[PDB]
Amino acid sequence: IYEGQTVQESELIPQEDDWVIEETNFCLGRNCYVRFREEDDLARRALHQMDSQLNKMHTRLRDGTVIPYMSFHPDEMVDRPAPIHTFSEKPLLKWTWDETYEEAYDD
Amino acid sequence: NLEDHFDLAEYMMKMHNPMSEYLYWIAGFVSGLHGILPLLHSNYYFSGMFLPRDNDNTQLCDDSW
Amino acid sequence: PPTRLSTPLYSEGGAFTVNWWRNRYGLYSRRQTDPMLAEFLFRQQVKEWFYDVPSYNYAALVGLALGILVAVIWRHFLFNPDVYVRRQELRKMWPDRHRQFAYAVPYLNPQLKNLLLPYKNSFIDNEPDYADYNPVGLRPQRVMAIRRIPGFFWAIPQYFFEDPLYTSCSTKNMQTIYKKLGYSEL
Amino acid sequence: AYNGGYPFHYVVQYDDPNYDCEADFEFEEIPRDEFGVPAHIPPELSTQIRHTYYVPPQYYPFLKKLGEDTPELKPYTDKLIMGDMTYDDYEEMFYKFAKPLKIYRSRLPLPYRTDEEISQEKYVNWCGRWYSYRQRLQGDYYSRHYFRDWLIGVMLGMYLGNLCVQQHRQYRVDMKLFYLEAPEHKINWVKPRGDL
Amino acid sequence: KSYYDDFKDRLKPGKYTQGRCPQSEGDYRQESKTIGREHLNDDGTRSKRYTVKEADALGYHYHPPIDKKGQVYVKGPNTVIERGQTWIKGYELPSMEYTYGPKQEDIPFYPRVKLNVWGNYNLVMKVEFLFFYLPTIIVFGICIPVYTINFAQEEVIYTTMTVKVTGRQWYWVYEVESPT
Amino acid sequence: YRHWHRMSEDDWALPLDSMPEDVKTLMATPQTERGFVEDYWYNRIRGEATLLDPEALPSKSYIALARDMGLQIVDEPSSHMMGLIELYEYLRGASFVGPFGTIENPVLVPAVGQERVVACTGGVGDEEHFTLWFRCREGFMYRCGECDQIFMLVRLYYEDRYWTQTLVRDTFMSDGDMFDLKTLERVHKMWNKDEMVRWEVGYWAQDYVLGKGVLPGMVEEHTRVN
Amino acid sequence: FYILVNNNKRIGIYYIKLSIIIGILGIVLSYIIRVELYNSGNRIIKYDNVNYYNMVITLHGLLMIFYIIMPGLYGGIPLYILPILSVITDIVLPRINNISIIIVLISYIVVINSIVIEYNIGTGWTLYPPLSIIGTVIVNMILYGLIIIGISSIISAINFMNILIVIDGIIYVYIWSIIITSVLLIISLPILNGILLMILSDIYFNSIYFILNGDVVLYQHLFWYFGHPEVYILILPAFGIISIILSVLNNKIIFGMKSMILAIIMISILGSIVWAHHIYTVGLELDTKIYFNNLTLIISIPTGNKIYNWIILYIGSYNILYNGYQSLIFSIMFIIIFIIGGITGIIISIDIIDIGLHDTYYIVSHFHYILSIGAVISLLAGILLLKDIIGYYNVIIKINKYFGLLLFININIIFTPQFIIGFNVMPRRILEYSDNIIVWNLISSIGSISTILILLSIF
Ligand SMILES: CCCCCCCCCCCCCCCCCC(=O)OC[C@H](COP(=O)([O-])OCC(O)COP(=O)([O-])OC[C@@H](COC(=O)CCCCCCCCCCCCCCCCC)OC(=O)CCCCCCCCCCCCCCCCC)OC(=O)CCCCCCCCCCCCCCCCC
Ligand SMILES: CCCCCCCCCCCCCCCCCC(=O)OC[C@H](COP(=O)([O-])OCC(O)COP(=O)([O-])OC[C@@H](COC(=O)CCCCCCCCCCCCCCCCC)OC(=O)CCCCCCCCCCCCCCCCC)OC(=O)CCCCCCCCCCCCCCCCC
Ligand SMILES: CCCCCCCCCCCCCCCCCC(=O)OC[C@H](COP(=O)([O-])OCC(O)COP(=O)([O-])OC[C@@H](COC(=O)CCCCCCCCCCCCCCCCC)OC(=O)CCCCCCCCCCCCCCCCC)OC(=O)CCCCCCCCCCCCCCCCC
Ligand code: HEA
Ligand code: HEA
Ligand SMILES: CCCCCCCC/C=C/CCCCCCCC(=O)OC[C@H](COP(=O)(O)OCCN)OC(=O)CCCCCCC/C=C/CCCCCCCC
Ligand SMILES: CCCCCCCC/C=C\CCCCCCCC(=O)OC[C@H](COP(=O)(O)OCCN)OC(=O)CCCCCCC/C=C/CCCCCCCC
Ligand SMILES: CCCCCCCC/C=C\CCCCCCCC(=O)OC[C@H](COP(=O)(O)OCCN)OC(=O)CCCCCCC/C=C/CCCCCCCC
Ligand SMILES: CCCCCCCC/C=C\CCCCCCCC(=O)O[C@H](COC(=O)CCCCCCC/C=C/CCCCCCCC)COP(=O)(O)OCCN
Ligand SMILES: [O-][O-]
Ligand SMILES: [Cu+2]
Ligand SMILES: [K+]
Ligand SMILES: [Zn+2]
Repeated sequence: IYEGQTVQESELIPQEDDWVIEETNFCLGRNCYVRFREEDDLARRALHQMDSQLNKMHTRLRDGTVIPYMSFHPDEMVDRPAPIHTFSEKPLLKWTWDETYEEAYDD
Repeated sequence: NLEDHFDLAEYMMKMHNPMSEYLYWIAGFVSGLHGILPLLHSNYYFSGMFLPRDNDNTQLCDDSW
Repeated sequence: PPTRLSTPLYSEGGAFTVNWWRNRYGLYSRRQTDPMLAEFLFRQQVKEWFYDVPSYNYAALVGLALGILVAVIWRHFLFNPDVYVRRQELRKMWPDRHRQFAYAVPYLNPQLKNLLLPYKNSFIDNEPDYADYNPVGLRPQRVMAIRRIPGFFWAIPQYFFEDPLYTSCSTKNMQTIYKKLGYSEL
Repeated sequence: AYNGGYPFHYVVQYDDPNYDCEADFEFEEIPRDEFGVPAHIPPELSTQIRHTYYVPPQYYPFLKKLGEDTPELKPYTDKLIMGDMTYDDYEEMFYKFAKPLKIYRSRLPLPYRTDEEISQEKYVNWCGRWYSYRQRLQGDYYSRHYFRDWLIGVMLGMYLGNLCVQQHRQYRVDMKLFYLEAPEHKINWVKPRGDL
Repeated sequence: KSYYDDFKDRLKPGKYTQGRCPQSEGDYRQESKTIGREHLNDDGTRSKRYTVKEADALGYHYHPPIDKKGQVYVKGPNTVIERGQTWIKGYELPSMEYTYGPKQEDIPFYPRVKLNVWGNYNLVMKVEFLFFYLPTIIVFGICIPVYTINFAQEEVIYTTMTVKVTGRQWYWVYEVESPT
Repeated sequence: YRHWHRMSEDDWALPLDSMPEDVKTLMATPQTERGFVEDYWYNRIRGEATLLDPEALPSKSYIALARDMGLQIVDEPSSHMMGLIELYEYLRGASFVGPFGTIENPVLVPAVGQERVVACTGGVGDEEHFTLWFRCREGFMYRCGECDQIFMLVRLYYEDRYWTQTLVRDTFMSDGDMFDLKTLERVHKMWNKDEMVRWEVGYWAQDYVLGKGVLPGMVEEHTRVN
Repeated sequence: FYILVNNNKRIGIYYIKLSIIIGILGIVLSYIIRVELYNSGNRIIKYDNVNYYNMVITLHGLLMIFYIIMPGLYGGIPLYILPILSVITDIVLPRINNISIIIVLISYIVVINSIVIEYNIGTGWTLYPPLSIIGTVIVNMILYGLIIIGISSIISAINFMNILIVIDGIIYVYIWSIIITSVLLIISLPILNGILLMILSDIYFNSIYFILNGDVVLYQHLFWYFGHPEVYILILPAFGIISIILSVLNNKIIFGMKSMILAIIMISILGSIVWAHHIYTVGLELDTKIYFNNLTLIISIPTGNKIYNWIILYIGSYNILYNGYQSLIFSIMFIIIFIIGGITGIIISIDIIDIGLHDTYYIVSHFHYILSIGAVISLLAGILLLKDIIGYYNVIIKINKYFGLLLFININIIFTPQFIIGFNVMPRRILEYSDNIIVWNLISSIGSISTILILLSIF
């Protein structure tokens, strides 16, 4: 069964005595029904909807990396509402292994 | 085109003509009538009344109404 | 479960083994396009399914259910008098089907029926032995059990000699009561 | 080892220049293979025959130059010069000198991150490890707490179930006394009504 | 505070029911004559000509997008060169106030936390075992009673009287042996 | 690749009937202005003209020889672009498995657009977790919230176009000295004489240069019934 | 276009839309029943028109199963998200997907037209002969609908099975539920078609299979051989939805994924060999009854494992997250309701207990708790979870605690009394009844009228 990543004792040693877990808010903000503008026509309302996607949002950490919106299933990865053609580029399921080949490295 | 990105773009962008919704509700209403209208028609055909009076097939008191 | 493709997987000989499974797993697969990738996907499936402890519980259940299913099907054909496969008896009128009638009585007296019928008194409160006696002789005479059925029968005492009213409700006592009145023979 | 040994594409030759396998409906021409083997010589015989490529001798100086500049290529070029290169030898030469494309990570543009952020990488990794440490410990803690709590439901279910056991227990006692003592039980009482 | 008051101005109450004037006052069914809007109706919805009567998927207005070199227009990233490195600045979505309306302030705090997972493999395996076999034990407890009661139904009895019952539409017929 | 179908006949060579009839202009067109069919015949006519001249091959440098055959000399820029193209093509119908991604070596996620959906499955063995899908957009160093694996999007983009084999050739290959039609004629007479045509592309090419239907048998070759 | 569209997501919407429309007729038929059963004596159906009531129950059962719940759970949600849950773009067989929804509509039009034009008589949704083969042409029309519906079901099953070939990701638990349901259809539908043809042969071709010397019980075996897999085909997609909702809304990985998958597989295998618990009262052999009774109880073992795995998904979830969302409430309500329906199923699995409870309203309540509450609520829960993806609006259902509470209270009022009535006893498929069962029937009737009013509040 999965019980999280394994941690070694040395990995828990801080480089400063004042380090504490970062208090970054992972609440993306306050939302409601997407509110369109009467002036926007069909094309521009589509742009408005595409700019309100929660799955395009993320939280930036203190080192510049971002933790994105993540889901257990790919149903939450398409634009909401679902467009006619969703996965133009095949989603990549990344597996990890310890195998390696010499061609990838250079000395 | 941007207009074609979303399926049923007019409805999803909240510009659709309301008549589409009315037809959907009307279609549902007509479907419901297929249970009520033949009931009335069949009752009249075999009894001559659209609907019975409650307990009219049983013995009733003199003052029953 | 090894994590390096260099370490081999132990396999036994036979028709259901790691080697046997590897040979057939990727027959219809479009994803196992080379040895490295094929082995990785093979071990991924084996790890996920065969190293899952709770999965073995379902393996036991399917075996038991199928075993019963095959036995009942086979028993009907072999022993049930009403089931015909040969045609000799079906080409004769009913009174002449002597060979088929040979199945009737033995098929009427399976072991489990004899064992469990005496335990009717765990359900019936009055006259649990009303049908025990039958002079014809097609079946054995029944004798009521002396203990309750194991399990969920906490309503009645563990043994019937602990029940003060058990003997009074027997078919014999009721027959005595009604005979004394001339009410009925049974 | 694919398609039963039949290649998807292969060359066919005809002796008559004006021959068309689709227009003509004659029955004398015999097609040849890429090496020129007539069709009425079966492949199990023709494949045994050794066919080698013959280049015009004017190409020998060029083939010599290729071998000298690339010594690993010399043995194949020598076979070609000496008329000892079969199709299989050519294939071995072809695939021996095929190399894979190289991707250089140093040429990939990176997502923008300020210098101050780049100095906080160790801190963020440190926080991540503590989250995993806290996560793993909590799993043991929660598993003990909730699975233990399930026992309360078992005990609660047993008690409530036992209430119905007692009711059933009393019910069986009552039934045993109905035919023996209960005045509600009556005999020589019900008389046939008769047909209306 | 009331967050609705922040974007009250954007929401002007409507005039017509369902957003359209009567067709007599304005014919929203006709295609728009505005240049570059030939595929839209006056009210902005897609015209039937564009989507149905002359749909491109049916062979109307054939116009292959790809060019001779097998290329299509692609918009590049926002590249920046600094500190001896080429960087790409990602596109950040606009503030949720612009798209949704509420002002993004006083947001409740929700911290980062890794997945809630059950631990103690040894304990968990026993729980999974119980989930399977506790129901199995209950089934076994029922099995023996089931066999017994089934045998009671089919027990051979020394009956002395026969009543034949025939069901007919819609009444019951009873045949009994008349005493001699 | 495994997800490609059988090679077509055209995948090996093109029929001579597809040769452009204005050969004189074809051999003078810059590479950036040649279409797929025009580029194919430019390389085949020029490539076979040099290969069918044995006496000149030994004195010709590999750079010149590669240019005549239309082969692109590999360099780190071109190699990088081609490598990422093949990786993108391979991943169309193949699994995505590789080493664990870190800040120093982020997982590379090739894409043509600005976004591509990716899943993180953690590390190996016990470190593997349930799939966590996210939208990988350009310009952000993505960090899995569970295992802290680092992902990055690589875009196959160049000057309002996406990387392709032809795009790489045009950007880096440089047209050499203009092809001389005298070489075509000289090689043509070498291998084509007295009704024997062992250099047929040149025979057709030379006929087009002379107009059309000038050389023996070419009128009959170009006359068709349907 | 609107009818020519092949997009699977559009077709998924059409399945949901069509099920709601047909649902109204099913609800009307259901409402006619409870109004009549308010008290003894005729209320809205004449005594001389009792045949109409038999048609109402026959259509209520048929429409709700084949035209409402099955398209909603097996056609609607799966066609929308299944290709998304897989990494593929669209459904494998686009043109087949289009014709399947059109076929469902045409069969519906045939059925309702038969109500209007043919004489109205009924034989139950199970169409037991000889009653089914001595009826009028309305029975012929209903058979055509079922056969036509069978075509759509099988081709849709073929469509989903092809996902195994093209799936570019992991086979999630939900995908397994749809795949195994397709397998059940493939193995059970051809048997159904064969026996239905025999019914037509007797009705229309002077066949004599269902007259003396021809065993009428033959039909019951073949029908229920498909009948019980059908109920498991209805519920298995509901199980898949619950697994997704609970995991997603609690941010917890699905526990015992393989155990869940194997439980679904086990249920299908067991569900295909237990059909004869519908035939206990016909007089089967002693050993036959013992076998089916024993194997029927075994179905609880895999079904129980799924229940417990669901419970641990909800346990321990973060308190800060709001738990009043309608989708979450419905998913939790399903566990509570399904347990009630399943436990009563185990009670009526014991054949001697079933002798008293066959053809009684106890059986009605049994399958209503599972289907009318559980399956509907699962379908509602799934649609609510996908509200943003689907994009529908103009309803107040996402956060509506009144609707959830009122629905739960009132549906329980309808069907809890029907358990009690079963022991009283009241037979099924009955219009009149003895005066001493009025109280319980009256309470359920009040429940039915109340539920219909609640539906009007969502708009
Ligand atoms: C179970 C219930 C409870 C459920 C609760 C839970 C629900 C949860 C939520 C579920 C949500 C699921 C997902 C939803 C996704 C929605 C996507 C969407 O909107 O897609 C866009 C889609 C289309 O939008 P669009 O893209 O703009 O389309 C443009 C058109 O294509 C092009 O535009 P156009 O204008 O050109 O259109 C052409 C138009 C042309 O229009 C016109 O010309 C109209 C003219 C006016 C006609 C009006 C009707 C007249 C009737 C007269 C009756 C007289 C009776 C007299 C009686 C006399 C008695 C004495 O029509 C036609 O030409 C053909 C019409 C054919 C269809 C209608 C048929 C009607 C019934 C016919 C019955 C015949 C019976 C004969 C029987 C005979 C037997 C022998 O929307 C719709 O179609 C409407 C959908 C509305 C519902 C949306 C969902 C909302 C949430 C649910 C609400 C609750 C519903 C409850 C059920 C209903 C109860 C009644
Ligand atoms: C004395 C007699 C001795 C006889 C000896 C006979 C020996 C025979 C040797 C047979 C060896 C088989 C070798 C092939 C293995 C399968 C490989 C495979 O399918 O490759 C994928 C291959 C696609 O290639 P791919 O790209 O590699 O796929 C990637 C995955 O999609 C991506 O997925 P992923 O990577 O996330 O996961 C990988 C894997 C994940 O799944 C697995 O790895 C599953 C592994 C277990 C499979 C079962 C093995 C047997 C277990 C023992 C059972 C013993 C019973 C004993 C009873 C005895 C009673 C007397 O995915 C699949 O396997 C997908 C296909 C699953 C199809 C399941 C269909 C339902 C069948 C029931 C399920 C099995 C239940 C077993 C019992 C459970 C209770 C204990 O699938 C296809 O080509 C799909 C074709 C679909 C055709 C459908 C229509 C067929 C006609 C239907 C007729 C009616 C059927 C009725 C069925 C009733 C069921 C209850
Ligand atoms: C060797 C011998 C040779 C012999 C030769 C003999 C030859 C004989 C020929 C025999 C074949 C004849 C038929 C050929 C068909 C050709 C098809 C074709 O190529 O069409 C191209 C053609 C393209 O059209 P177009 O010329 O480009 O113009 C289209 C428009 O411009 C705009 O394009 P569009 O496609 O968007 O517009 C179409 C659509 C656009 O309009 C809309 O969609 C309106 C907006 C939606 C409103 C909401 C509707 C409700 C929600 C439904 C959700 C599920 C939808 C499922 C998918 C659609 C299914 C139809 O409106 C309609 O067509 C009507 C839509 C009806 C929807 C029905 C939904 C369920 C209704 C439930 C009723 C409940 C009450 C029960 C009682 C009544 C029962 C009938 O197809 C069509 O668009 C029209 C199809 C019309 C034929 C439909 C026939 C249906 C028959 C039903 C059975 C009736 C029998 C019983 C009667 C009972 C009466 C009471
Ligand atoms: C979705 C629909 C659905 C579902 C899931 C079920 C599921 C089950 N059904 Fe049901 N059934 C119907 C729909 C359904 N049924 C219908 C429509 C009829 C009537 C048809 C007609 O006559 O017209 C019917 C009829 C019916 C009958 C009577 C048939 C007759 O004689 O008329 C029986 C008898 O045993 C039965 C049993 C079961 C059982 C044992 C399950 C099992 O799957 C239930 C298992 C679930 C549980 C037991 C609860 C969960 C488990 C636990 C909480 C822990 C373990 C529990 C124990 C070990 C007890 N069903
Ligand atoms: C899916 C199947 C289904 C559903 C939902 C229902 C729903 C209801 N049913 Fe039932 N019913 C059956 C299937 C169903 N039924 C079957 C198969 C029989 C046996 C037939 C026979 O006797 O031969 C039967 C029999 C039956 C009888 C016995 C008839 C008789 O023997 O005389 C009665 C009596 O009251 C009854 C009542 C009800 C009521 C009051 C509701 C509902 O009102 C309960 C509450 C529900 C609502 C208020 C509507 C909620 C909305 C929907 C259900 C649609 C949702 C649609 C989408 C989400 C797309 N049903
Ligand atoms: C003798 C005593 C008689 C007593 C009779 C009592 C009758 C009581 C009736 C109670 C039930 C009332 C049900 C009301 C249903 C309302 C349905 C509804 O809201 O429909 C919505 C739906 C969609 O609208 P919106 O969603 O707002 O779309 C705009 C964009 N959003 O609206 C429509 O489609 C409007 C039209 C729908 C059809 C309604 C009319 C149908 C015909 C009814 C005929 C009645 C005849 C009665 C004869 C009586 C003779 C004595
Ligand atoms: C269905 C009838 C078809 C007739 C076909 C005729 C051709 C015969 C050869 C092919 C069919 C195989 C049967 C051959 C039987 C040969 C011996 C024989 O005559 O047996 C008769 C005997 C009974 O005949 P009677 O004496 O009249 O009845 C006595 C009381 N019951 O028949 C049998 O017992 C055998 C019939 C069944 C054979 C098939 C196997 C039975 C078990 C099936 C189990 C199915 C579940 C799954 C199994 C999984 C296995 C991995
Ligand atoms: C006594 C009569 C009993 C009832 C008889 C009903 C008819 C027989 C049963 C239904 C026949 C159809 C079965 C399904 C066929 C296989 C379907 C399938 O998946 O095939 C796929 C393939 C198409 O794939 P694409 O969608 O184009 O994919 C494109 C991307 N690659 O299917 C086809 O080509 C199907 C072509 C024929 C249509 C079949 C489906 C529609 C239903 C036909 C019903 C015919 C009724 C005839 C009744 C006659 C009664 C005497
Ligand atoms: C090339 C491919 C060929 C495939 C062919 C497949 C053939 C089988 C297809 C399914 C149909 C099964 C046959 C129908 C069996 C009905 C038997 C029946 O009803 O008999 C019962 C008695 O039957 C039983 O005892 C019940 C046994 C259950 C039989 C089930 C057989 C089919 C099971 C299919 C399940 C799905 C496949 C599972 C595969 C393995 C899973 C691990 C009636 O008994 P009584 O009326 O009392 O009469 C007795 C004497 N007067
Ligand atoms: O059917 O249960
Ligand atoms: Cu059943
Ligand atoms: K009544
Ligand atoms: Zn991860």
